[PDB]
Amino acid sequence: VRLSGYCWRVIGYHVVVWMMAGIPLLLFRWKPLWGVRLRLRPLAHAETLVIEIRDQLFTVQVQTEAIRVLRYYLFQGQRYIWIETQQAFYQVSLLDHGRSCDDVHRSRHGLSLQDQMVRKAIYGPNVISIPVKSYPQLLVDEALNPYYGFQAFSIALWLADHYYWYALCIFLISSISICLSLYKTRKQSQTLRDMVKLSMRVCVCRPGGEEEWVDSSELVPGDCLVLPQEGGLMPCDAALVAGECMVNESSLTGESIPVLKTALPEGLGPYCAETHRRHTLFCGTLILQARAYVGPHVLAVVTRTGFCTAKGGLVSSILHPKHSMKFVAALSVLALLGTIYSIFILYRNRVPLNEIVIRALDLVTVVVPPALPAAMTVCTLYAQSRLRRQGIFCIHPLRINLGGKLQLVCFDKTGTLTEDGLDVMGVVPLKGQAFLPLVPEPRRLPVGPLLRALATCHALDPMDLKMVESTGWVLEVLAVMRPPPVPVSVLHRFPFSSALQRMSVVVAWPGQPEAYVKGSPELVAGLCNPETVPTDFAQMLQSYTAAGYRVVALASKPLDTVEGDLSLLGLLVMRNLLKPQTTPVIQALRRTRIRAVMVTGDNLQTAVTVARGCGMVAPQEHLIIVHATHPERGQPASLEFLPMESSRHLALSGPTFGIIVKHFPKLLPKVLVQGTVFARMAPEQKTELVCELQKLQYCVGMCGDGANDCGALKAADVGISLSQAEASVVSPFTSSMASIECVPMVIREGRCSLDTSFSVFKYMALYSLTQFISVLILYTINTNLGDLQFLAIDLVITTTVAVLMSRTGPALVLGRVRPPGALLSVPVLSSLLLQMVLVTGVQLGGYFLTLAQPWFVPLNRTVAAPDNLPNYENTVVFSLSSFQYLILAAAVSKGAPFRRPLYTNVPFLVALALLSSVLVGLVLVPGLLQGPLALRNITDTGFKLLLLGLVTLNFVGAFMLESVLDQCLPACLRRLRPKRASKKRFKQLERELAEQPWPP
Ligand SMILES: CCCCCCCC(=O)OC[C@H](COP(=O)(O)O[C@@H]1[C@H](O)[C@H](OP(=O)(O)O)[C@H](O)[C@H](OP(=O)(O)O)[C@H]1O)OC(=O)CCCCCCC
Ligand SMILES: CC(C)CCC[C@@H](C)[C@H]1CC[C@H]2[C@@H]3CC=C4C[C@@H](OC(=O)CCC(=O)O)CC[C@]4(C)[C@H]3CC[C@]12C
Ligand SMILES: CC(C)CCC[C@@H](C)[C@H]1CC[C@H]2[C@@H]3CC=C4C[C@@H](OC(=O)CCC(=O)O)CC[C@]4(C)[C@H]3CC[C@]12C
Ligand SMILES: CC(C)CCC[C@@H](C)[C@H]1CC[C@H]2[C@@H]3CC=C4C[C@@H](OC(=O)CCC(=O)O)CC[C@]4(C)[C@H]3CC[C@]12C
Ligand SMILES: CCCCCCCCCCCCO[C@@H]1O[C@H](CO)[C@@H](O[C@H]2O[C@H](CO)[C@@H](O)[C@H](O)[C@H]2O)[C@H](O)[C@H]1O
Ligand SMILES: CC(C)CCC[C@@H](C)[C@H]1CC[C@H]2[C@@H]3CC=C4C[C@@H](O)CC[C@]4(C)[C@H]3CC[C@]12C
Ligand SMILES: CC(C)CCC[C@@H](C)[C@H]1CC[C@H]2[C@@H]3CC=C4C[C@@H](O)CC[C@]4(C)[C@H]3CC[C@]12C
Ligand SMILES: CC(C)CCC[C@@H](C)[C@H]1CC[C@H]2[C@@H]3CC=C4C[C@@H](O)CC[C@]4(C)[C@H]3CC[C@]12C
Ligand SMILES: CC(C)CCC[C@@H](C)[C@H]1CC[C@H]2[C@@H]3CC=C4C[C@@H](O)CC[C@]4(C)[C@H]3CC[C@]12C
Ligand SMILES: *[C@@H]1O[C@H](CO)[C@@H](O)[C@H](O)[C@H]1NC(C)=O
Ligand SMILES: CCCCCCCCCCCCCC
Ligand SMILES: [NH3+]CCC[NH2+]CCCC[NH2+]CCC[NH3+]
Ligand SMILES: CCCCCCCCCCCC
Ligand SMILES: CCCCCCCCCC
Ligand SMILES: CCCCCCCCCC
Ligand SMILES: CCCCCCCCCC
Ligand SMILES: CCCCCCCCCC
Ligand SMILES: CCCCCCCCCC
Ligand SMILES: CCCCCCCCCC
Ligand SMILES: CCCCCCCCCC
Ligand SMILES: CCCCCCCCCC
Ligand code: BEF
Ligand SMILES: [Mg+2]
Repeated sequence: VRLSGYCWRVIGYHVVVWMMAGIPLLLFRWKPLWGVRLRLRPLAHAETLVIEIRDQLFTVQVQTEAIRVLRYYLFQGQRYIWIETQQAFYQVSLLDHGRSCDDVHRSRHGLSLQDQMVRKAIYGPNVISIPVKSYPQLLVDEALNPYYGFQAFSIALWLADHYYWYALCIFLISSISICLSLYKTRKQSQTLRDMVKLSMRVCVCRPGGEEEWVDSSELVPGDCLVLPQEGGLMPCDAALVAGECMVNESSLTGESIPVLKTALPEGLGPYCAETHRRHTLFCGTLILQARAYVGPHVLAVVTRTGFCTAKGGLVSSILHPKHSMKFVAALSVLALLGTIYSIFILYRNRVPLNEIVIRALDLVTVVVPPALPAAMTVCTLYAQSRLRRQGIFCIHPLRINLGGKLQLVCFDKTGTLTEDGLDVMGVVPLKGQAFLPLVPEPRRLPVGPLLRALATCHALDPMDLKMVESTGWVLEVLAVMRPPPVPVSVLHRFPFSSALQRMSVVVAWPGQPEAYVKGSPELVAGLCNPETVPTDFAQMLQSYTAAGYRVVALASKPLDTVEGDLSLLGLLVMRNLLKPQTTPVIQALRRTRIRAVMVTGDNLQTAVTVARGCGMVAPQEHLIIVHATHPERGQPASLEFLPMESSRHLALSGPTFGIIVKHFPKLLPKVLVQGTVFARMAPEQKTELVCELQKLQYCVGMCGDGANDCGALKAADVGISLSQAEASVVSPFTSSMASIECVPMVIREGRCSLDTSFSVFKYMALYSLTQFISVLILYTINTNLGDLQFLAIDLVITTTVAVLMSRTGPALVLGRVRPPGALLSVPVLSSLLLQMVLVTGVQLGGYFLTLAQPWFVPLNRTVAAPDNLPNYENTVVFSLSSFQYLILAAAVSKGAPFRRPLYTNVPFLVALALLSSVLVGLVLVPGLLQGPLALRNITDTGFKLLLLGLVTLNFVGAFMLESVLDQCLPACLRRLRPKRASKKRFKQLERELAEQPWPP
């Protein structure tokens, strides 16, 4: 957390940095401080560049501006300013901490223009600027990968060794990949910048009157907005100081229900907005309307701006957040050994120094394939095209591999698991003091008062629209309804009073005038006569509200004068229905041991009811709600466990999650291990939960749809967006169709990308290593393959097999078993080692067998490697190795259970057959392609048949070796060291809870 400030030397550093030619790696290595120490020229008060460790290192420039002196710097989107009173930097977001509500009210009048200028210079513009970088900036930042440097070095060596064609191919691949990467990264950054941009004309009063109009960018905390009478997005965070408003906070909570925000209660005591959330207007939330009732207009004082806002925090978290495939020790040591052996034998076989250097360096490129990442990404490109053919669109194909090893999925409730809106579940008529049975659809009912009220009473508001749609009375005196009977026209109406949640309408028909009142249950029931209102109004209503539903009371009277003498006609119940495809998908995931979690901004009751309905909680499984009371400061916070109607499941609330994180760090892992519902979660709390679960060694994905769950999608390993706007920006994946079915197929696709990649990896390793071995053999006798032979091994065979072995698709089903995750696993290493023992055996045996012939004559070693050809050793070794490459490519690839069977991809098998056909033609057919490829045309037929038999033996041996390894290695692994006790943190916690269940 500590920091320091570093006050000619740049010229020396630039020369030294450029002269070293490798110090950039050392600077980019563990020790970068020296690189900054020399350049920065190492007080806090007097500095021009600051460095801070987060205990980690980060460097920032101490920006400055003139107002009468200011020194400030940005970090993670948060501004800090230097203060001379304490001679130190302070975060601007805490400049006015714990303002009293009366102090806020004292700013009822706006902010003076001079004070506006100085305060803008302090806080800065109200915009959230995304620092989009230029193309060279992106190149130096996100394309400094050392593999690209190695590829460039290998290319340069190959042009220095006359191997032009493959070097050109690798250069084209790397350049195109780099260009596409930079382009898409820039496009993503630009789109994010567009998404967060906001522009409005906002009114601000002044103490000199004449309330001016300014841009959203000019607002600073302390002036007050005159909220528009109609509505619109909120430019920043603010506190209502005069009037009431109805807001649509779907951006924070994910629900579109109107929310009432009243004025701030004037008085002493600090204003925090954690407890005054009901009196604060947040940035981005849409204002449905603003009614003053006092004074000329609604006034709301600004409190936060820019990154300080909730949207600011979310975007800041978004901006500021296999792996074992890059093992280093074995390859480095092997390359070193092979190199020193090459120099030893080469100096034993006298050849020029430059040739020795070129050969020894080229052996390194033989060892490490420069085409490996392209081979890795071919299958991900296949998977991306496959997904895009069925809706899901991806931006980072290499991310698809993470889908294979996914084991935990979080789901938003509204819009994702349930419809993005409420729907009529049914109406509950009551004749006397007893409710009649719930009616599924209100259309089939008599023409009594209840149906008339169901058809007429409305403000015509998605809710009334759904009501009118369900009742079916088509519109055609403020209206005339047609029953699909009698025509009921609306004779008079009244506005829906925001304070008293009533809406009354008086109607009449050709057949007395009658009033119908729609409102909240308890208040309207209180308006009604207790004679008709039943005894059990509290329980018939708690049965629905506790079950996540929202009830509305209908009252009536045959005609304040209107909503007086009333009798209840029924109750209309609304419900957020599960989408038709969520239960099958959820149960499909559950039967494969992929844990599903709900992370909602809704209340807990709706969350738990939906969780039970969709199958996340089986009917026989327990469920417990953990509640954490806030610390009173006399006694600490303490947890209380509440069971419900009755694998254990825990339903955690929103504030209680933060309480457990802050005051119970030790028990948080236990709760996270077996927690399934997280309700009333803030947009940052979703990201926090995702981060903690990832800290528990999980591979978490999320399928959010709304704006609130955008940071979580960015933080998740595999994020999926069901909305084509406001959330596709951050999500790696986006599905045009909006339901949970996108989740499983992606997982299936991911497994292919995680499985095929493994096979591809193995082949590449083998391709390199066997080639290395062959080179060594020839290097042992002052000979080399040949340029055309090298191209015919590197260009055609590798590219053909690598691309054609990636065509295979998934197996149409989700098994309970994940594919292997770590490339350095025992099975991978054992398979590679055994295959190479076989390959080395065949090559050395062939070499030692071809020497015992009457017709063999050794090459003369007085001549260089390429001028020794055509040559017996070269042709024999090339003939064996060329078949070996195809054998390895065929044996390495797999089929079920993660991919389709290996015999489906007819193109791959046909390619193998054709390549083997041309190779056997080269071995047998004399002098047809042996001009280009310097082969010596073995004349003895028996030896050629023996070579064919030997390579056939290698073929069958390799396939049988792979089969027996796959079908008998798990048994050996289990029988050795049976105390497995898997090292993953969540598995360890699961076992610990299994022995001793934490909730007693
Ligand atoms: C020289 C370098 C060699 C590297 C060796 C590789 C490392 C090594 O040993 O794996 C541990 C193995 C098993 O390791 P291995 O099976 O290869 O992989 C492990 C488990 O499979 C674990 O399984 P779960 O219970 O399902 O988690 C989990 O999946 C992790 O793999 P993941 O990437 O798929 O998540 C690993 O923790 O444990 C023994 O089976 C005893 C025999 C070990 C013999 C040790 C001799 C060295
Ligand atoms: C693996 C090895 C061979 C690395 C090869 C890297 C190349 C792919 C780099 C080297 C120089 C780069 C170019 C350097 C400069 C520009 C100028 C740039 O145009 C501008 O000058 C404006 C850029 C801006 O304002 O952001 C467009 C990209 C381009 C062609 C770059 C594209 C990518 C190039 C060709
Ligand atoms: C000459 C050297 C440098 C080798 C270059 C090999 C390329 C010619 C390969 C590499 C990536 C391949 C592509 C990888 C993925 C696909 C997706 C694939 O899409 C599907 O067939 C599935 C979608 C569907 O059918 O639903 C079509 C072929 C294509 C474009 C491949 C065509 C051939 C490409 C361009
Ligand atoms: C000097 C001599 C060695 C000439 C070598 C010419 C190469 C540039 C040719 C030979 C074989 C060709 C490959 C043969 C087959 C394919 C399969 C082809 O497959 C697909 O297009 C996708 C198939 C699918 O998606 O189902 C992609 C190009 C590729 C790798 C070809 C790219 C160009 C290659 C490497
Ligand atoms: C041996 C056979 C050789 C096969 C040759 C033919 C295949 C050539 C494919 C080259 C890869 C092109 O594909 C491009 O690769 C780069 C990195 O590799 C990916 O880049 C990836 O990482 C970068 C960051 O490093 C991310 O910003 C980007 O989102 C992500 O996808 C591009 O998203 C992918 O589109
Ligand atoms: C044994 C002797 C003769 C070999 C000497 C060759 C050296 C210089 C080669 C081998 C591998 C090469 C490096 C591989 C990785 C990196 C990191 C990259 O970000 C910059 C280039 C750089 C630094 C390469 C260039 C130089 C390099 C270090
Ligand atoms: C001169 C000496 C080093 C012999 C030559 C061996 C070189 C080529 C070896 C030694 C260590 C190796 C590097 C070790 C680490 C990584 C990280 C990985 O994510 C990309 C490949 C990369 C960058 C390797 C490429 C090959 C490498 C540079
Ligand atoms: C002719 C010799 C030098 C070989 C050059 C091959 C060229 C044509 C190769 C090199 C890299 C290749 C591209 C690499 C990746 C992609 C992205 C994929 O989503 C569609 C195909 C596409 C766009 C490829 C088209 C063909 C391509 C441009
Ligand atoms: C061209 C001449 C030499 C024939 C060579 C064909 C070889 C390379 C290929 C073509 C068809 C392939 C087989 C196709 C079907 C199956 C069943 C399945 O479990 C995968 C392996 C297996 C058993 C394959 C093994 C390798 C195979 C035999
Ligand atoms: C190998 O070297 C020479 C030329 O370098 C070549 O002509 C001849 O075949 C071989 N030398 C002998 C003595 O056979
Ligand atoms: C199976 C791979 C066969 C490779 C064929 C090589 C053909 C080279 C063309 C001829 C170039 C040299 C003629 C002077
Ligand atoms: N797989 C990368 C190895 C490439 N080896 C190519 C060696 C080319 C030899 N050229 C010798 C030039 C003789 N005039
Ligand atoms: C683009 C792939 C290379 C094809 C052209 C080169 C053919 C080999 C020429 C060998 C000359 C000795
Ligand atoms: C951290 C990535 C770079 C590691 C390179 C290892 C040293 C190579 C020889 C200098
Ligand atoms: C010839 C190099 C360009 C190949 C096409 C690049 C990507 C096209 C995306 C539609
Ligand atoms: C320099 C060749 C550029 C090819 C990629 C341009 C983008 C294609 C549309 C995504
Ligand atoms: C070299 C031309 C042949 C490439 C294969 C064509 C596609 C067949 C599988 C659909
Ligand atoms: C040359 C390798 C490709 C051959 C493909 C044959 C067509 C298969 C689809 C029926
Ligand atoms: C001794 C004559 C050669 C014997 C060859 C036996 C192997 C035939 C399988 C191709
Ligand atoms: C896939 C390796 C194929 C080896 C073929 C063996 C020769 C058979 C024809 C005599
Ligand atoms: C289940 C299919 C098993 C395939 C193994 C490979 C057989 C090779 C015969 C030579
Ligand atoms: F719409 Be979710 F419940 F945040
Ligand atoms: Mg939602």
